[PDB]
This record gives sequence, structure tokens and C-alpha cells, in this order.
Amino acid sequence: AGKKVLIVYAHQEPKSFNGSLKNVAVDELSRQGCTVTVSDLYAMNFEPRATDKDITGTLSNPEVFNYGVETHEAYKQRSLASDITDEQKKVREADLVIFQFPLYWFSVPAILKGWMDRVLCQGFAFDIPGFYDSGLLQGKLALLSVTTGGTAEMYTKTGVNGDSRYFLWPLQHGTLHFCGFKVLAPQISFAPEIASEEERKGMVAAWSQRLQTIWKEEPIPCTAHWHFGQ
Amino acid sequence: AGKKVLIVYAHQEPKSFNGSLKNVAVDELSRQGCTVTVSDLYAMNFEPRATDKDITGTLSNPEVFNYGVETHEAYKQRSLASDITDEQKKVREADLVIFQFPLYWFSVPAILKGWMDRVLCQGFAFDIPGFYDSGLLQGKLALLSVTTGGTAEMYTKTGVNGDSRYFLWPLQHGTLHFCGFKVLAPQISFAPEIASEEERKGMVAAWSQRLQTIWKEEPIPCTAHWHFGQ
Ligand SMILES: Cc1cc2nc3c(=O)[nH]c(=O)nc-3n(C[C@H](O)[C@H](O)[C@H](O)COP(=O)(O)OP(=O)(O)OC[C@H]3O[C@@H](n4cnc5c(N)ncnc54)[C@H](O)[C@@H]3O)c2cc1C
Ligand SMILES: Cc1cc2nc3c(=O)[nH]c(=O)nc-3n(C[C@H](O)[C@H](O)[C@H](O)COP(=O)(O)OP(=O)(O)OC[C@H]3O[C@@H](n4cnc5c(N)ncnc54)[C@H](O)[C@@H]3O)c2cc1C
Ligand SMILES: COc1ccc(OC)c2c(C)cc(=O)[nH]c12
Ligand SMILES: COc1ccc(OC)c2c(C)cc(=O)[nH]c12
Ligand SMILES: [Zn+2]
Ligand SMILES: [Zn+2]
Repeated sequence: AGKKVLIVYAHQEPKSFNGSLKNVAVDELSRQGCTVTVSDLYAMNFEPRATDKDITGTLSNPEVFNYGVETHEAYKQRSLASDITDEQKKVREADLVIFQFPLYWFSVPAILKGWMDRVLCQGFAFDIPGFYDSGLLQGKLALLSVTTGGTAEMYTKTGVNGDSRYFLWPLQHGTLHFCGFKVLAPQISFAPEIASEEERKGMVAAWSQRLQTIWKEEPIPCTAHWHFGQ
Repeated sequence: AGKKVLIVYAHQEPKSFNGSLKNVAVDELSRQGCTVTVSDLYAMNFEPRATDKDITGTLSNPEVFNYGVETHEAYKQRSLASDITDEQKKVREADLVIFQFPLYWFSVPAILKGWMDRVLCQGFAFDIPGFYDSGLLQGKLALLSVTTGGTAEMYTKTGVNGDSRYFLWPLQHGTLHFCGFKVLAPQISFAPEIASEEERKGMVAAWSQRLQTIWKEEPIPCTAHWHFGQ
């Protein structure tokens, strides 16, 4: 229907399994009539470091630099660097944000971690108070579409890696729920380098097939119980 | 003495509270007679992105870029960029690696996330297969020293943030354990911005005093049960 989608994509290689999942997302959401934007972070050379270069004006305190204080104040004053504000505009307009990435060290690749660190600033994505259920991005949906080297069996409670949900907690709860997103159940595509040609093809189509009905899903309960059990 | 320590430090401001923790660590460990080296990532302008610039000479496939594959071969062929191999040399020589950083989004700042992604490469830190215990940095100790914005009550099992140990999982287990480290208990310094100028001292001293007997310490048991169970 009339919905805007931002895909934040973090993979160096267009011909990759990630590039395929990103392209089927664009193809399918386009086909439905959605408005679609992609931030391809590596192709943008997106800057991941949180530095004093992200504020253009007089610093609230130039003697002792505090990145969170200075960016909050820069956001209010409109003196944040324009690569940050460009991304904030995409996220403000979007109804659903999809993050497409390969799992690196049980988390996102650094370039994507830098997008989170720099774009989700105080005043824009949350305030104090104004976080978790009162976060500023309330009304928006987010979804992580994650690829892994490890197999599904490896990511079970009694597997070596532990359950897949355990690694989702900092991203789903600590970032996305904190900012007020409702979180849709993650898409995890396990061990596509191991899988056969039929199996990889089935994983791509399972994602295209899920996206056909994405606007009918309910969000997960983004609680400790969902992630950890017990 | 005779022990080597690497401190990988990620804060933009020398006068920061992280800055004071790093400086107390260098002072106390140097006083004990340890060999101490610090990687000040922001001062080094350390590159956080995983790209094809991490490999010198020609690529073992310049048509489909695969970071894991390309770096693995580059490592074995002594063809990694010198920023990465400088860090690996420090790590190989170290008996204890201390990471000193503010918590950003229940994780490390992206510049430190980038150190993990680019320095801890296959062949160096682990192999495929090659990990957890067949895991190449076995024998070394690692320690996370984290500062937070949110007070310790927020980080209780029924605080809004959940248990501290929930966010340590990807770093302690999925990164440090995976590579073979024994993980010392994390030094978590809750909420220094909310002062007082006084109790900001009790935290710096407990860290100083804890470093006095650091080599006597018992590693945590780095299991799903420690981070999650009862
Ligand atoms: C620094 C680093 C840290 C990592 N940490 C972890 C970790 O903590 N946990 C973990 O489990 N893994 C980890 N990995 C492994 C990583 O998560 C996997 O390598 C990545 O998820 C696989 O995705 P890809 O897109 O690169 O696969 P690719 O290598 O591109 O794809 C696999 C195959 O799919 C094929 N393909 C592409 N498009 C299609 C299509 N349309 N249809 C059928 N096939 C297609 C490709 O040609 C290729 O042969 C890490 C890797 C690195 C480099
Ligand atoms: C992008 C981003 C994401 C964040 N995500 C989270 C998160 O997920 N969870 C969370 O809990 N928090 C989070 N925070 C907040 C962050 O973790 C804290 O702001 C940070 O940990 C505070 O440490 P600092 O060194 O920067 O404190 P500082 O502000 O530098 O220091 C506190 C005070 O101590 C003073 N000081 C310096 N040296 C000494 C000394 N010797 N003795 C006494 N005082 C001294 C300083 O002058 C300062 O006034 C986030 C922050 C940002 C910017
Ligand atoms: C790197 O390639 C990988 C393939 C499979 C994995 O499976 C569990 C991992 C993990 C767990 C950590 C890691 O760094 N890399 C992995
Ligand atoms: C100074 O800012 C903060 C203080 C306390 C926080 O958590 C208890 C956070 C979190 C979770 C995210 C963030 O971005 N900033 C925080
Ligand atoms: Zn949640
Ligand atoms: Zn472990």
C-alpha cells in the first residue's frame, strides 16, 4: 500500500547473498507500490567514527568534548554534519526500516554500528525521558535481516553459539526498542556459504515470500523473556 | 612483571572519565613492572570499515569480493594492510588485553567494533574450523572495562535495560571466548556523568586497586549459564 521503506544495507559486494536479499526486498516492495530507499553504506563510504567532525558550530564545551552532549545540542541547533541529517531524513519518512547485513562478531559490521551510533542521536531518536515505549521513533517498524556463517543448529540453546535470539538483544532491545520502534521478527538466513544451490534459492524466495505479507505482521514482544526464555 | 599488557582504548577525549581509567591502568601496570602498550583508536584515526583496502597486492578474486576469504588468504600470505598487522603484532605479544570504552548501544563504539572486525581475522584469532577452544589466542586473558550512561539499578534483571550480562554475551562469548581468551570479570563503571566529583574517585580507585592483583584473578566461566541462567 502507501508505505515508505528504508533499507540500510552493509555488504561490500553487490553479487553477494546479502546483495541478493537486498535486491529481492527492493523488487518485492517496489512491486507492491511501496516507496523504497536504500542506504548502501559501503558504496556511500559512510563514516562510522563518532568524532567532533559531526558538529559544525561552536561546541557547548570545547575544553572537554562529550560526543552525546555535543550531538544532542547540535541536533537542536541544526549544526550536525549533513551525512547524519541526510540519514535522519530517510528514517523520519520511513514506515519500516530494514537492516540487511552479515553477522560480524555476533553483531552488525562496524560500518552499520557507526550508522547507529551517529544517526540515532539524542533529540532525534530518543530523549531523556522519551525512550523504550516512549522513544521518539514510535509508530515505526524495524526488522533485522541477518545472514550468518554458523548453521541453525550451531545457534541453538545447546549449540556452541547459543541461541540466535541471544545475539539479537543489544540490537533489538538496546537500540531499536530503545528508540521506540516496534520490532518485527528477525529474518535470519543461516550459513548460505554451506547451503546448496537449491537451498540458497529457497532462502531468497522465503524472504521475498515473507515481504508479500509484511504489513499484516505483528511485532514481537521485545522483552528479556522472548530473547532468553527461563 | 614479566607480563605484557595491551590497552585498546576508544574515547575521543583525553580528559574524559574513560581517559582517566586508561591513564590509571597504564600508571598502575607500569608501576608493577609490566610492559604496557596502548592503541588509542581515535588518535590513530583507526579505520573501522572492512574493505578491500585491507589487502595489499592483487586479490585472490577481484571479481566477487569476499572479506572473510580475502583476509584469511592475505593473513597466511603476509599481505594484510600495515594498520592491521601492527595491531596483530601487539595482540600476539600481549598476556592481557584490556578494552576500555563507553557503552554505545549496548555494545562497543563503532571504531572499536572495527578493530575487532579487521584485526581478529581468520588464521590469526581463530580458524574455520578453529574456535572457542581450538581457538588461537588461548593462554591470553581479556578484560572489558566499560563505562555506562545508565545507573546500576537500570541494569538489573528487572531494570529497563535487563542484566549487564545480557549485553556482554556478544563481546565476551561471541568475540573474546571464540578467539580463545580467558575472560576476566568485566569492570563496569556505572553512570559517571551523574557524578559526584567524589564518587567518581571511588570507581577510579577500585579499578586502580583491582589492577594491583589482576594476575591472581580467576577467569569467569564463559558460558550461556554465566550470562543468562541462575
Ligand atoms: C569479520 C567477520 C566476522 C564474522 N562474524 C560471524 C559471527 O559472529 N557469527 C557467524 O555465524 N558468522 C560470522 N561471520 C561470517 C558471516 O556472517 C558470513 O560470511 C555472511 O553472513 C555470509 O553472507 P554473504 O552475503 O557474504 O554470503 P556470500 O559469500 O556472498 O554467499 C554465499 C553464496 O550465495 C551465493 N548467492 C548470491 N546470490 C544468490 C542468489 N540470488 N541465489 C542463490 N545463491 C546466491 C553466492 O554467489 C555465494 O556463492 C563473520 C564474518 C566476518 C568477515
Ligand atoms: C552514541 C552513544 C550511544 C550510547 N549508548 C549507551 C547505552 O547503550 N547504554 C548506556 O548505559 N549508555 C549509553 N551511552 C552513554 C555513554 O555510555 C556514557 O556517556 C559514557 O559512558 C560516559 O563515560 P565518559 O568517559 O564519556 O564520561 P565523561 O563525560 O567524560 O566523564 C564523567 C565526568 O568525569 C570527569 N572526570 C574525568 N576524569 C576524572 C577523574 N580522574 N575523576 C573524577 N572525574 C573525572 C569528567 O570531567 C566528566 O565530568 C551512549 C552514548 C553515546 C554517545
Ligand atoms: C568468520 O566465519 C564464521 C563462520 C561461522 C561462524 O559460526 C558460528 C562464525 C562465528 C561464530 C564467529 C566468527 O567470527 N566467524 C564465523
Ligand atoms: C547519555 O545517553 C544515555 C544514557 C543512558 C542510556 O541507557 C540507560 C543510554 C542508552 C541506552 C542509549 C543511548 O544512546 N544513550 C544513553
Ligand atoms: Zn525490547
Ligand atoms: Zn563464553
